[PDB]
Amino acid sequence: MRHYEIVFMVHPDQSEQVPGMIERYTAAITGAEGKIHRLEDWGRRQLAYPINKLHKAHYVLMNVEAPQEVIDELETTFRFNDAVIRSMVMRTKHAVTEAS
Amino acid sequence: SMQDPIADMLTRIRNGQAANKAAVTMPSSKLKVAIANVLKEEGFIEDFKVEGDTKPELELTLKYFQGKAVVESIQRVSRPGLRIYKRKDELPKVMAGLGIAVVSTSKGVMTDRAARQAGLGGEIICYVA
Amino acid sequence: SLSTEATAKIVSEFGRDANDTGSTEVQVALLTAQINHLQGHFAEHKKDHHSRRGLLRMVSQRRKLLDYLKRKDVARYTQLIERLGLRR
Amino acid sequence: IKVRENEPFDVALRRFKRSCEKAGVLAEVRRREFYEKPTTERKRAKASAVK
Amino acid sequence: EIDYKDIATLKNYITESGKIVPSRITGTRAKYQRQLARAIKRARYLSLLPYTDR
RNA sequence: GCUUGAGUCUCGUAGAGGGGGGUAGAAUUCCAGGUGUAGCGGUGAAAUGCGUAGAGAUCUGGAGGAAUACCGGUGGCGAAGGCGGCCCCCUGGACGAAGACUGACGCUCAGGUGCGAAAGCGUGGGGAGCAAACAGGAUUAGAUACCCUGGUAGUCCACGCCGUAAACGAUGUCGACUUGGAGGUUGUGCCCUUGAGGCGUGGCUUCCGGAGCUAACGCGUUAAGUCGACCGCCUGGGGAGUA
RNA sequence: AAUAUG
Repeated sequence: MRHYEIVFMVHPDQSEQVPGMIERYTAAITGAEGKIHRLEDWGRRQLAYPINKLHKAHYVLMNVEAPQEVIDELETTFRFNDAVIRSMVMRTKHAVTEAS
Repeated sequence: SMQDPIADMLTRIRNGQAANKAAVTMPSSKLKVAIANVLKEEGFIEDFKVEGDTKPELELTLKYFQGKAVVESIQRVSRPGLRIYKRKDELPKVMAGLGIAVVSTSKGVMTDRAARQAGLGGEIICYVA
Repeated sequence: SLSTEATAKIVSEFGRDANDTGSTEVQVALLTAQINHLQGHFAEHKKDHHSRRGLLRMVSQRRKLLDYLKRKDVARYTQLIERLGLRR
Repeated sequence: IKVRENEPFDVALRRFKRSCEKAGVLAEVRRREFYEKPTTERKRAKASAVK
Repeated sequence: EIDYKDIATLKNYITESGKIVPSRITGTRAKYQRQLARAIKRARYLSLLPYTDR
């Protein structure tokens, strides 16, 4: 299977809904097949430049093995979700801890 | 591809003489050795020697003169892509007879000097000067 | 490239004893299964001419190999072309 | 970007920006047309830099 | 190695405007510079480090 | 029959390889609105133009299409054309490493077939800049040019067509051999590893050069050296790559 | 700046 290095950035303001979002995301991936080797929810973090004058938004990284389906349904959930801004998914990584 | 290894071997000779290396290595074969025997017979090379089974390597020791190459020139007369025959009543020669050609006759690979006395024509191979 | 599971399957399948990769029968099947798999890739797109070169590279080579097995033996050739299913 | 000098900065003598690249980077896109242009530029500069 | 999440390090290879320091300067070798520049654009994309301020 | 050629498997490397789709910053202009007031713009020198009907200027937002600064290199990759934001999906090839198997399956190829920048054409979209045409103002003996202000087709996209370029290293392709240096670029084994190190070995590639060759200029282990295999093409210039 | 012909 393919290891994916996913990262997304979610609204500062919605941080009380954040743990609810982290549970529903990682459930939908790991229910199918997926297996967490890094999951991190960074907390607030002031931006290097302010994206459309937004500020301090939360960073959320993952490293998961996944089938091609659930990363698609995650990416389309990122295109869906209007409380989430920028998103990336990247190559294998092969399991990591901290360095944030 | 290595279309003719025989003209290659003679070219490795003429390159070897120009670069002034005594030992020249090449893959062995039957007529190559028989040509190397004609070279040693005529006396323009010192000796050949061979090693292999799966991949033979003929190693031919070329002579040198006191202040010169032993070989003046060496050329493939009947080219791979065009085979040329000369009969008993007229056989070619090199440098007014002083040099030799190499000729494959029915009775084998000879020089022109021996082949004219031997009295049969055939395929000329190369001019050793 | 074709799958590792496909390569390790086909060598035991169309081959003889173990390790029979180099022999023509596996080769023809491997190139054909590659060509069939690439048939979907060129089903969509049709602008990728250099990818089509990588297709056409397998096509003539498999075809030339087939001429080799033909000149060696017609019975294995005719039996091979029928089992895979090719050649008008 | 800008000067941001310490407390005794005198009559605005820009220590930082005088060291900076200034109007070189400003000129760099400026110069009229570009699309065909730098094809002959390559290597001829670099070829000069030998001992 | 060449992670974009190396943002503590990648500051050394940017000037005040956020422009990249080239391969002549940095003590790198040609491979690691390509991975570095690639990582910097990824870091730039997420606003972990900046494309440029202004 | 055999294995060094060739082909192929296993494990990797590098990379603007290709298409397809989504998505970003950054920059210009327009559009709408706020503050602010006689110049602005443009030139070697000026005028046409724009501006008190509030411009240019400045500020805030929006709209729209393009192109990817920086890093980027006398770097990379691709048959050639050519390809520089980000990410994914599909997907091409070269090279290394050890090890394995097939066993001449090769090399070249007229006819034939495919690909093939820019311009241009067909149909329907899109059009921020720029820019043939074309207009006007300058220059000039003349200026339908250079110069300057505007500005349409086109430049953009989909799907078709055109098959041409100094499509050039002005080097046909393939293979063997023949002194080198100083580099670049990229894999990998050996070693006291103390090092952004040391001793090696392969592929590609740049500059300088030996014999040699060449009419000279220069080319020169990537040959325009020394040889073989095959294919193309040439026979005064102009008339003509025209009838 | 700008400068034509023998």
